[PDB]
Amino acid sequence: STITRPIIELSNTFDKIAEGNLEAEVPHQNRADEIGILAKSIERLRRSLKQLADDRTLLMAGVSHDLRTPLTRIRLATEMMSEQDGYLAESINKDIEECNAIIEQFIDYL
Amino acid sequence: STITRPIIELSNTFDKIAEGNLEAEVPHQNRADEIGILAKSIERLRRSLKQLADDRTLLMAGVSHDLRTPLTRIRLATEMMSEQDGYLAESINKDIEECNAIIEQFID
Repeated sequence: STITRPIIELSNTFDKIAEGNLEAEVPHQNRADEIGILAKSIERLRRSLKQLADDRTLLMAGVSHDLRTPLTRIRLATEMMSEQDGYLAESINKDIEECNAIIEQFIDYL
Repeated sequence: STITRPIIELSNTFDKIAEGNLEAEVPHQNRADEIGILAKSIERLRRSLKQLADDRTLLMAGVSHDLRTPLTRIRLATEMMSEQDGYLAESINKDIEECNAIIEQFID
């Protein structure tokens, strides 16, 4: 059948996938020639990359809350400290705030 | 046709990359036709995947580094807590350990 046009369409599509559009539609998947073989392989790569990305992102979504929990616990603990140790309690609170800043300004974006 | 083999071979290349094999050599880069363009793009992706992996490694390392400083200040601070606040120092130390655990499981 036709060769150069489907090859170009698959190349353009692949460019879209490679640069991060993992939702790009792969054409020519049903072809009974080598163009079809290529298209199926490209679709498999697309699905592979999408799987990687989704797994990683799901994992990432848990990190902020998972750090925030023990940090919050530290705060609760300082709130129980002896009134003689207001200084230490406050110092620790400032460190906690630094950690939270790292979570909000950076980790939340991962 | 004469380009059937190069196309099938590139399909094999795509399949190797999809399987996580980023070390396999991409063939047919040394041509100036459409096949060559595709092959070059595939190679660029392979290299990019490797680079991005490394970049992520260093990224997470940096995150761990940034947290370790204030976390360490807190850990050292607990040593100055009073005897009657010992249960609190222990609780906070355990919290810090939990943070660290989350971080390292994140690293891994």
